[PDB]
This record gives sequence, structure tokens and C-alpha cells, in this order.
Amino acid sequence: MNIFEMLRIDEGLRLKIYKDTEGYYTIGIGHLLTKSPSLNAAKEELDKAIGRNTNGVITKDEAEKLFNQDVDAAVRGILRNAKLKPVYDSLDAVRRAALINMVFQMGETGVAGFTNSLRMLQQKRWDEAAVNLAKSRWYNQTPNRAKRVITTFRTGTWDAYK
Ligand SMILES: [Cl-]
Repeated sequence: MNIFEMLRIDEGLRLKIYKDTEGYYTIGIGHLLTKSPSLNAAKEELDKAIGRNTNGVITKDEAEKLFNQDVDAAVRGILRNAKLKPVYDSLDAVRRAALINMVFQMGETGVAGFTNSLRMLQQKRWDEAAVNLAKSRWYNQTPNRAKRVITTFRTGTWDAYK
């Protein structure tokens, strides 16, 4: 298992514009298009992202290209961020994938907001971090996915995805 496989399980693959769990227009493997409620504004962003006139439908290859870009962006966001980088550097390979997952979902700035939990992780206090992460809106809104991420942090194994 690796980060791509993990996020593909968490986000799914949809080739037609859809609404994410929060009602925002998205496409492919969790690629957010826009928070505007306008489907046309979504369609427009999609055309610009892909470089072609799509009418709301993309191919598998195009979804995978957006995915490659989004994973690369998450990783560079971690490495650039003063709060996130030291945490990433402290972690083992599996737990690193879990942090990438969160950044992909919530954004660099959002994850950097989990100060307390990040510290716990850096200190390798797995159980304490797991308990703290579960108090968040994140956990309450998307509990099945958050539990998988938390378990990965708790154990350092890919068991929640097996
Ligand atoms: Cl993009």
C-alpha cells in the first residue's frame, strides 16, 4: 500500500462532476473544483484545469493527472510549512502517508491548525494523539475516513486499509 492507493480508497474515483461530503463540486479523485454553488462555475474551472472543453466529464487518465498533481502539491505544502515539516521529518514512512492524507483533504493551513495533536505526534504519543484527533469537526463529519487515518497514526501499519 502507498499514498496513492490509500487516497484512492478514501476519495474514490468519479469521472463526472459530483458534490463532495460538504456539497462542493469536485471531480476525479477528490479534486475540489470550486465552493461556488454554480455548476457552471464548476464546469469552467474544470475546463481550465484540464485544458479542454469538457462539459463535465473527464477520462481516467485526466483524473489521474489531476491526482498526481494534487499529491505532489500536498507533499510540497508539508515540506514548506514551518509547523508541518518538523512533524513529517519525525515520522516513519507509514505515518508520513497519514499526514499527507490529511493535508490532501484539509489543506496545509487546515492541518497546521491541529497544534496539540501535531505535538503529540511529534512526541510519538500515539494513543494520546488518536484521542485528541477524534474530538475534531473532521472526525465528527467524516468518521469512517478519519478513523482509518487515526488508526494508521496509532499503529504505524496499513491495517485499517486492508
Ligand atoms: Cl489544479
